Amino acid sequence: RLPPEVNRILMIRNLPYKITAEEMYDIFGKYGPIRQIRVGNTPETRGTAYVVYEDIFDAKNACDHLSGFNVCNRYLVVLYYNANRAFQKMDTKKKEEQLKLLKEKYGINTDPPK
Amino acid sequence: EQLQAWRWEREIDERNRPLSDEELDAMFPEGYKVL
Repeated sequence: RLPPEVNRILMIRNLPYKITAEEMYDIFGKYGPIRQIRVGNTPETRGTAYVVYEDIFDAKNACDHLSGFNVCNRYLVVLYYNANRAFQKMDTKKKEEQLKLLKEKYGINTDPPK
Repeated sequence: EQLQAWRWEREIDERNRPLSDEELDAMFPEGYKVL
């Protein structure tokens, strides 16, 4: 059924800036119940978002259908979550703490998007 | 692959466990607001 990279959490890039909570839930919720959505709100993060699905199959389905899907006047980039990629802008050293914190406390994978 | 099939089955399942807000917070870098 599903490869090692597939995850419940999706990473979204190239979001329209003026997108409402409603619209997010509308777009992504179509594929199954949503655990939550975080939305980039600082200069370095505007336009990106993380949507968390309650079920990994829903996530897998949404990622298939939405990657490169046009909304407003832009093609969405959607990728599976990855702890390493998500913590890139962390200074090379302080990365390790969180990366290892996660792998230890919550057992979720730390490996780079290979 | 009776052992491969179980194992995959078991992998997909750990990746499908309920998640605490607390679990989730440690998942994300700064600069994001929860909708």
